[PDB]
Amino acid sequence: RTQWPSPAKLNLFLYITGQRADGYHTLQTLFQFLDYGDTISIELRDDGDIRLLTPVEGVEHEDNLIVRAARLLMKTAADSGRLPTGSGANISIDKRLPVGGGLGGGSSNAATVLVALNHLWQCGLSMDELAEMGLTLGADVPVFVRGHAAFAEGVGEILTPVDPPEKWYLVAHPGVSIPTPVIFKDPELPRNTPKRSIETLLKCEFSNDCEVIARKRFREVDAVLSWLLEYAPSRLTGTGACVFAEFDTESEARQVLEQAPEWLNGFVAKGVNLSPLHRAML
Ligand SMILES: C[C@](O)(CO)[C@H](O)COP(=O)(O)OP(=O)(O)OC[C@H]1O[C@@H](n2ccc(N)nc2=O)[C@H](O)[C@@H]1O
Ligand SMILES: Nc1ncnc2c1ncn2[C@@H]1O[C@H](COP(=O)(O)OP(=O)(O)O)[C@@H](O)[C@H]1O
Ligand SMILES: [Mg+2]
Repeated sequence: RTQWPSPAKLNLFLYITGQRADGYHTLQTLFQFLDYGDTISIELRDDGDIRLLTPVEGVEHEDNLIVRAARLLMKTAADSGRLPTGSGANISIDKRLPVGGGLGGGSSNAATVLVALNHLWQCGLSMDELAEMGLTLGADVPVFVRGHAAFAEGVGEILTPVDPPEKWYLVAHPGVSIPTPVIFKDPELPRNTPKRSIETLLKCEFSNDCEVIARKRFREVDAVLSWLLEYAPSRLTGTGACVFAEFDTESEARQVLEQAPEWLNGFVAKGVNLSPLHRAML
């Protein structure tokens, strides 16, 4: 049996620059990982099956991104003779990231399964191939597949590795579930933010174009943001509902957490420019 990290990510900033006709939004964002997330364990099968043994709450087996990732890799490899006969796996996950919470846990789960099973089945697919397969599963899957903090354009797949400061974060989950489509279809969502350079973006104040909508429509996001902004710079990540505050040291971040009311649903973790997954792969 093998164990594989599946880390969370933050959008240190997130700007919506436009929208293409397929419905998706063009953006400029800065991904960083957290040294914190799910653990996925794999045991190879020889009967060619794929079984997710640990269900994820509210997700059907065949709807689970873990299974979809594994089956997508199995089909691609077999279509091109890269799948040893009988390849399969029993997969289990210890999920720490709230489902749909905003940290991209499902996105990260798919990436880890692609990278791990590519290694275990000895499919030999390249990073570009894996990341290309990941993109069909989710716009956030490629960053996790490629394993480094990155400036992202396109829908999230045009990735330029960068090395942001690995600050400490208090990550809080408001008590509400924000479906990603709700934010992205909101008429008031900024979709005209001017496309700028990484040097302009690295100097300008970091913000999240989705925040004004999240905080306005979901009072529990506004409550959590208001509490944290009294202590440190705080922003929405992804489309929410998750919110994080930035700190320079573990002690400060943990002191604010010790004070935080339970409805923050908070934890503290350090940013990591190298994905714990790719770190464990070395
Ligand atoms: C907002 C971010 O979290 C920033 O990292 C990502 O761009 C979202 O990507 P994601 O979590 O993988 O969500 P997906 O499963 O890929 O897409 C869900 C839906 O969100 C909307 N969506 C997502 C990404 C994007 N660049 N433009 C969009 O309009 C689409 O309606 C899509 O049907
Ligand atoms: N392994 C998984 N973990 C979490 N969610 C999953 C998984 N597989 C499928 N999903 C589904 O996809 C969504 C999870 O999105 P996720 O990336 O966790 O959201 P966010 O990016 O807001 O954190 C939910 O609709 C859930 O039903
Ligand atoms: Mg997502």
